[PDB]
Amino acid sequence: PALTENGGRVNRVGFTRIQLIGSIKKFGFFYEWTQEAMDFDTDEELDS
Amino acid sequence: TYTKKPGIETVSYADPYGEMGLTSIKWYYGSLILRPEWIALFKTVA
Amino acid sequence: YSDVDAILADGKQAVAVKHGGGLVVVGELGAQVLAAKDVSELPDGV
Amino acid sequence: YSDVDAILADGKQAVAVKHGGGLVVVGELGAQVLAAKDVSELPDGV
Amino acid sequence: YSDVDAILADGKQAVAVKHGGGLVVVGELGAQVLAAKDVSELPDGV
Repeated sequence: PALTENGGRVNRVGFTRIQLIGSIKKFGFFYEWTQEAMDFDTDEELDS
Repeated sequence: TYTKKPGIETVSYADPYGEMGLTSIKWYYGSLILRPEWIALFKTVA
Repeated sequence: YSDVDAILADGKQAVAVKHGGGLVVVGELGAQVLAAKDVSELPDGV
Repeated sequence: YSDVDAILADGKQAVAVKHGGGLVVVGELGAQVLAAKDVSELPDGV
Repeated sequence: YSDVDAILADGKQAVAVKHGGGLVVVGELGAQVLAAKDVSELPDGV
């Protein structure tokens, strides 16, 4: 950006920015069981 | 009024993850006209 | 059909199953065939 | 059908629907079609 | 069918009934019939 002795409109610059985008999702899972499967099971700490 | 907010309640085999709410309004209405001759009504066209 | 929104967005409805399994999806004929007493109330299709 | 008793009085059964709306109506024929495994177990009419 | 276990062993699945009582049982061929959105969506029903 060299300027002469006179001056004036000689060197215009610019500035830019940027945007960052993030998203949030939902997740999950489940498991079911019956009382008989906990009572008459070969083990005793199946739930644990 | 019966309100069940999502959370520990409203979880079941329908939805293990409680993500539904509920609010029900129930009432009981009934009326008796003792003296219908004291009730006056006129019909007309505007 | 990927998510529970897919059935809902499509207009197809889903019922929670009790005995074992996930959900049963119902379409409007599938509901209307479902609500038939005798041969008369099935769709034109069946 | 106007009221919930109409389905009961008619003889159709009524299942509550969770995810979307509710109250799908089942008739004996519709159930028997709905209870079919292979082409042999559907009713005569279909 | 006698008991709920006989259902699951057969592979037939069943749902609960709120307004009227009973265990409506879903078959194999019933589901896609029950899930159809249009006449082309039946699984070779009619």
